[PDB]
Amino acid sequence: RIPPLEKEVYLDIKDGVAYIPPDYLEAQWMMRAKDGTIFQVTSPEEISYRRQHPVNFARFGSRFIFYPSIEADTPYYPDDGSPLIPAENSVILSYYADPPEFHEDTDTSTILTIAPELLLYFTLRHACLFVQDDNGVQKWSALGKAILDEMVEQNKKQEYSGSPIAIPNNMTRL
Amino acid sequence: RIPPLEKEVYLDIKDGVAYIPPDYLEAQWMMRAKDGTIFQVTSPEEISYRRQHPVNFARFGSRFIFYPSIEADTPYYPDDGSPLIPAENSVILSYYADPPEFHEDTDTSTILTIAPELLLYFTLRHACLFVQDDNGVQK
Amino acid sequence: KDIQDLRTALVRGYIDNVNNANYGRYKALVGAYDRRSLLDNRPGGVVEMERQDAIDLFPYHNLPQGIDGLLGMSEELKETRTGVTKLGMGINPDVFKNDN
Amino acid sequence: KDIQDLRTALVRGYIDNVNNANYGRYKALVGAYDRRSLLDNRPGGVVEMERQDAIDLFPYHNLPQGIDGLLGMSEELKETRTGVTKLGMGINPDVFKNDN
Amino acid sequence: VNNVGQFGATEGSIGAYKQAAEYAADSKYWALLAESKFGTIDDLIAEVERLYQQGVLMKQDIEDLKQDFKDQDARLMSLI
Amino acid sequence: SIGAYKQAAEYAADSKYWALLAESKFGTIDDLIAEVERLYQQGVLMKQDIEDLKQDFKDQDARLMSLI
Amino acid sequence: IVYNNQAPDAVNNVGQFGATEGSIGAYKQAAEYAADSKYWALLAESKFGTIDDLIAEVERLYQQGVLMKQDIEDLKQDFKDQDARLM
Repeated sequence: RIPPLEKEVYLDIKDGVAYIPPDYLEAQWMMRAKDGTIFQVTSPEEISYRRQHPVNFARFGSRFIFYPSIEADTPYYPDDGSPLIPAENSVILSYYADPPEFHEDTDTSTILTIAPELLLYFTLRHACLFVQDDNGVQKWSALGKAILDEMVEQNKKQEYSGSPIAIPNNMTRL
Repeated sequence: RIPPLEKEVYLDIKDGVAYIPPDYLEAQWMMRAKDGTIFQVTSPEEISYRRQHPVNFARFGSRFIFYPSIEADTPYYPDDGSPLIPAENSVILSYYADPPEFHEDTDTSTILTIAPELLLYFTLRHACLFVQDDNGVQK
Repeated sequence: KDIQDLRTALVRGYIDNVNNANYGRYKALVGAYDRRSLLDNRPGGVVEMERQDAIDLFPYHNLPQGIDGLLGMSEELKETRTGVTKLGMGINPDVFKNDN
Repeated sequence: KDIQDLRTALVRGYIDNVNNANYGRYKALVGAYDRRSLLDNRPGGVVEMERQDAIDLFPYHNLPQGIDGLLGMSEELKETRTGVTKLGMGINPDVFKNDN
Repeated sequence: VNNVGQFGATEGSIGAYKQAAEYAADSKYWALLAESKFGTIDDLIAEVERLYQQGVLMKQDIEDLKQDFKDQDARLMSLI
Repeated sequence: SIGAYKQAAEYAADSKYWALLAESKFGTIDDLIAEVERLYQQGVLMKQDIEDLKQDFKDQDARLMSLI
Repeated sequence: IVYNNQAPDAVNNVGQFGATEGSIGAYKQAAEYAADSKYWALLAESKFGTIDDLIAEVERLYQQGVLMKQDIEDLKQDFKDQDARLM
């Protein structure tokens, strides 16, 4: 999980719901194009209550729910064809996406530009599986894992990097 | 992470969206040239509150957000010069940047001026990987 | 003026403490919760699957001994650099003219 | 106005604490319970099969020391920025005319 | 060219180039500036142009005025 | 408002969709340049010509004045 | 100390924001189109800068001055001729 495979996207809320993208793996922040107003997540066992008696959304199979029963509209798109006049009422989501399998020679991905040796060792792994030179397996695997952890740490030392955090004293009026 | 690869740089905010440079890896301090003043970092979940009801900022994908609608500025892209005399309201960034991959024999990098044996050993590593001499690898 | 500033800093520092503490956040290890269950708060059930140390009250600070005592001193210092006292008897013309 | 806001925040913060705590949720490890038995609450039986540490009272927060003391201060501050006191004697025309 | 000092250099970044969205915004900036200019000054030019076009219309009108007036007062001096 | 982060290839098309307005409006600009140029030329010519005209005209007028 | 005004040249070979081998064309084409738009806006101030200041000013300025001259000349000529012939 890292940025380069992240994605911005608008949704198409019809009524407090929306269907999940095929390409979705894992979610990070969602909110509105305007004002921010970050959503947070909860379970049905709570949201259903909040219906009986901020924002809350949850996961029902292939569907997203939202309590306050929202409406967003995906952009107006095309016509002359210069921009995507985004819609007011739009909420935007950030989610990690399943990258495409190459299925082509000249094809490429951010990875190779970045960290190919990774792919190299990790596939050599299953190769040395095809034919039983295990010790090589162990070596390849260890190295792949080491590389990978280097990466995630590159990211961790990023995601909070700027200055001392400081826990907010968020207190509502009164 | 160390100094020699660090960078000074000015930013163009536009009340938020201020975008992250390609070359970016990790950010140390960040401030204004005006009067000296340090930002600090936080999450969306807080800056958003600051909206509804010091300067903070956060990381929205490839974007930097700042709670107050700041307006530091850069000249627009086609540019023409660069002196700029830093627009009063300029903020400057200190961040570690991805160095360039070598692409030439007479290329160079500080590392070799200072600490080449490092590169030597570490690449010998993957070499002794190419061809199976693992004890050498460990060493 | 001094006393109003000081007591305002103290009560502001006391109120915030009480409020943050009232929040009662529960800290928890990552792979255990059974989020579904925890979020339900109907009298009884949480399945702290695994561990058993997976959920513990967050470590809020105590209040300070000093808030208490200084809030103390200020009260009396008002009540000696001025003649006011929330419990004491007031003057009359007579005693203004003869304290005996 | 201030005092009514403040005491409303405190009692609201006290009531919620007491209610959440009254729920008395029991936390429990995943593979043990004998769910069938636990749900029965007729005087005696639970088969905490296995373990013995499988069920433990959920860690509710304590109340805060400050709720207590500040609920305290406000009471008196009403009773000094106004002449009202829940136990004290009232005035009469006579004492209005002669406190002696 | 120092042994260990980390403060004697800064290996330049990959590139000091912005993320595409800023390039799009800059295109839109130049575009909108130019567009405003066009509309407003085109209205001005056209009307003002048809205007001083009728301007030199009346100009050569008084031009033929002084033509027949010369003509006129040249005949006047011939009389004298 | 706050928009999403489209993939780069889209920002490219957005950037491209600025150049055409510019192109067309430049053509009208050029046509009108040629116009005000023809106008200015005509203007200068007429001006100088009729100016010399009035010059020699008042010359003959003062001649008639001396004759009287 | 610096600005990020330069043009997109390379791709991140480390760093999980920005350019990849499958996106560099987008950056470069965006830069080209932005510079082309500027070319237009600047040439426009020019045509427009030029057009306006230049021709508009030479036209109006001298037409007005020359037509005032016309009034003056005509008046003078007529008056002089008449009065003198009367003499």
